[PDB]
Amino acid sequence: NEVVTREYTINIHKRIHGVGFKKRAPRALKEIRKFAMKEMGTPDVRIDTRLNKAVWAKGIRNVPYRIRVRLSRKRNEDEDSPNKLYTLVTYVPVTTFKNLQTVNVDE
Amino acid sequence: VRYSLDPENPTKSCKSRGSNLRVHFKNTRETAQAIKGMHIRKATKYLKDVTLQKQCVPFRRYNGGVGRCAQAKQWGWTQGRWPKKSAEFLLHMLKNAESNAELKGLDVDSLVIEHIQVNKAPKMRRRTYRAHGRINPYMSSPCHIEMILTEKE
Amino acid sequence: SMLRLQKRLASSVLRCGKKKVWLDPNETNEIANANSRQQIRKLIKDGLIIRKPVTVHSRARCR
Amino acid sequence: SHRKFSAPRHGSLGFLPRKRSSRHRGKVKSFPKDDPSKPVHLTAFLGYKAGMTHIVREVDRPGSKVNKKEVVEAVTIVETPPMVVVGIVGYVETPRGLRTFKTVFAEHISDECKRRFYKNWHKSKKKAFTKYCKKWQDEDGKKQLEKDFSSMKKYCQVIRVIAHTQMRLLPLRQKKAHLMEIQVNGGTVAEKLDWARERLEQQVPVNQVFGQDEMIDVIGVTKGKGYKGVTSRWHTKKLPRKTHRGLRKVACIGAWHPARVAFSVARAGQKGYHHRTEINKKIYKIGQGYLIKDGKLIKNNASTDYDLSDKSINPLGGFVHYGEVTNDFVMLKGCVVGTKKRVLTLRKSLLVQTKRRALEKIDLKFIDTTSKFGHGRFQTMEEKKAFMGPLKKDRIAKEEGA
RNA sequence: GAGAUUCCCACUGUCCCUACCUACUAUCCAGCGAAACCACAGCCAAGGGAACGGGCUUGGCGGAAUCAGCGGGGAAAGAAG
RNA sequence: CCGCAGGUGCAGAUCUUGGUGGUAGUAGCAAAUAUUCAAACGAGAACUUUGAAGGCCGAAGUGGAGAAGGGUUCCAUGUGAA
Ligand SMILES: [Mg+2]
Ligand SMILES: [Mg+2]
Ligand SMILES: [Mg+2]
Ligand SMILES: [Mg+2]
Ligand SMILES: [Mg+2]
Ligand SMILES: [Mg+2]
Ligand SMILES: [Mg+2]
Ligand SMILES: [Mg+2]
Ligand SMILES: [Mg+2]
Ligand SMILES: [Mg+2]
Ligand SMILES: [Mg+2]
Ligand SMILES: [Mg+2]
Ligand SMILES: [Mg+2]
Ligand SMILES: [Mg+2]
Ligand SMILES: [Mg+2]
Ligand SMILES: [Mg+2]
Repeated sequence: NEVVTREYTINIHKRIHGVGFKKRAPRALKEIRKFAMKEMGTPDVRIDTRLNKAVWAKGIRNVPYRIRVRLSRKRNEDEDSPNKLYTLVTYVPVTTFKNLQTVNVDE
Repeated sequence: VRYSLDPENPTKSCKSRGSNLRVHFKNTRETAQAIKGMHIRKATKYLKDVTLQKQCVPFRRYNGGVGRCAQAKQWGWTQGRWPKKSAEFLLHMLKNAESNAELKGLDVDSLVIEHIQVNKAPKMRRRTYRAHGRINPYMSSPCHIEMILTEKE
Repeated sequence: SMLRLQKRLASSVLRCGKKKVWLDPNETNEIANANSRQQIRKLIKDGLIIRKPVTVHSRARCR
Repeated sequence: SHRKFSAPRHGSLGFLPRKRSSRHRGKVKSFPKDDPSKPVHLTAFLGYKAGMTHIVREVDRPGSKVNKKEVVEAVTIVETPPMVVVGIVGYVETPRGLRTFKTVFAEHISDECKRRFYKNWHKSKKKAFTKYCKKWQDEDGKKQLEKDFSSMKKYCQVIRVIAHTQMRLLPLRQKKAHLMEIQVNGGTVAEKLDWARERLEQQVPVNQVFGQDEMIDVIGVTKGKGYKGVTSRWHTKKLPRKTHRGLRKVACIGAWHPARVAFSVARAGQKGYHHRTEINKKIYKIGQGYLIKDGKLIKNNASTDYDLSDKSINPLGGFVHYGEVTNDFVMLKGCVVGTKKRVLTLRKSLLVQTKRRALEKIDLKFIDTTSKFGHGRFQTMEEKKAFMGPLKKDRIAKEEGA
């Protein structure tokens, strides 16, 4: 299918390790976008403002180590665009990250 | 207007021109040398790849201080770059030339860039300020560009 | 489109700073049509322009 | 005028092309001198630097302060899975040097060996040696191969075997095997050709090439350090703090005359990743590797005659930045050039070992297997569990296991 | 006493003897884009020579186009000492 | 061509004026902690606007108003040449 939506968890700690203080949250957004592109094969990746707030919750340098996100591939068939598919990345609040798998989520 | 290198048969050929274009003459000359002789579709996709930094133009004559890249090995060279503005200007000129070919009624799937030439335009003066109350030039280096496409397959 | 004038007029009418002026991000065209302080007042009455509350500076810790 | 006080030169001019090595493997460049009196043997081997640890042993050096005493000595582990012989090269002596006369490759060249011949194995059609291997079957190709062997027998002076490592037995990412010409010494050309031809397509373990407590040479490429300045590269004196344009420099790079910068002046550039050959590294141990007869055997790697502890050479939590060692390994004495999982060449000594440092029997009493991924303090999992007792995660696992 | 000098205690990378880390650069890229300087130019040894040559003589030799550094030379530049 | 008369011949003068190179797509665009997400307009958005978030000035301010000085820079609309 191509209108699939899945729930992933991302090791922001792993993807941000080594980045300077004033760059950690922007680089976390860039790595989330790159992760979405790699997983869903869509150059068009939109990041929800709630997800952006979740990443920036603890300031610019103390980004959360792990984050639970939901990647939804959706039809871009609303206008004449080079890409007919886009990935919306939303924020999934969780209480713990233990034993969380990548799961297909229904409609 | 007078082009240099008039076509051998001005019925299988179309022309494009631009004057006082605000792009760097050296980068544009290197890009034109890169796309010279290409089929029009190949040149279009190559210029798009240059904009996307997937193919480089080799800097052969104006290579002072130009860094090395892995994509320069496609050409017999070592130094290459990705002049985005030169690529976009040449893409606009190629679209204009393809429209001229459409107007002349010759199919645009067999056009090859046989002539392309970049000339220096009159420089435009701006001003910069130096250490001890001194003024120095901040010239631009615009270029005229011309190209002649010809049908062959 | 560009609502610098509307933000300035809303600040002047609401007697607050431009920090506290909230323009509706969805009714951009309706706010952009407002070029006078009467129209700014009408938008304030209709709820498209809102004075945001003062950022909380509590004194409970001090007490 | 002369410099006011004498000081020895910084660095050695014997390594002047202080450049990145053109090779990654490390080539022998001098095999041991061949004498026909000795039996037929190989002169070198390929291993992979797994990591370092330390051992406890009793010294048998009379007249020393450490005579009959216990010492702790640093050792390097070099994983050495058996080489596979896939070819034979003959060389002929000419007034211009040794030149390659004929190369004969075996049938059934391994897949990992064939990977060496391709820059992009993924896109390849895997066609290497496919037409060559067909000549091992037809009568024409067999006659041509016999003529090649006879020509090697009657014309070549020294022969070498092509041997490759076995990537599939290593925990590394790389699947491309390492090829190497290893010289065969000790006999007539006919005898060494017969020996090599019998060893074609076969596996040579490291214990057939090297023995216990002998001193060998290690050849390899050192750790790369990138572009470095004079203070880190040539270890020149740092200039005083008051220096204007920089203190990590060489102040004078030459006199007014000879009006050029000499080649002997310390200057910044590449440091590390240099090809080096260190001689006289003693083999403290040749480990036996993992077996499965009825159960998996790991004692033969780190258990000594005084330890009797069922443990392997692998530290607690594994070798850092390498993986787990499961094949034959060589416990050498001291440090060895290169990073972890760097390929090293082990070569027989070119010299005659007569000093009492050499030919000294090595008897290990203890091999350290504490975790190197921190300040490890337990030799084995069982010892750690016995010391710390049950834990919370063990309790919650046993609660579910009833 | 932001005055000149000597010694002592304490203190420390001033040093033995250097190492590592951080920020901004440098570096690579997109865009933009100067100046100083310039007989011609630019590999050496010796010779002779305005008595210390890049050019001349005699020899050594010499392989496109370049990148990052560097401070030996250009008796480098800066100013009719 | 015959005579007559000169402000009559340039490589230099650190010559005068003008133009153009190499240098060179080089030096450089590094003082004062910092930006991110979405949307709108638009051919075109790192820089515009709106909203959300994270920060800074921290009342001796990066706030609010004047004197001198400037002189229309003030305000609205439009343009995208320089
Ligand atoms: Mg340069
Ligand atoms: Mg300036
Ligand atoms: Mg001034
Ligand atoms: Mg002396
Ligand atoms: Mg000073
Ligand atoms: Mg350790
Ligand atoms: Mg000379
Ligand atoms: Mg004078
Ligand atoms: Mg004077
Ligand atoms: Mg005159
Ligand atoms: Mg003149
Ligand atoms: Mg630059
Ligand atoms: Mg800069
Ligand atoms: Mg503050
Ligand atoms: Mg004020
Ligand atoms: Mg104004």
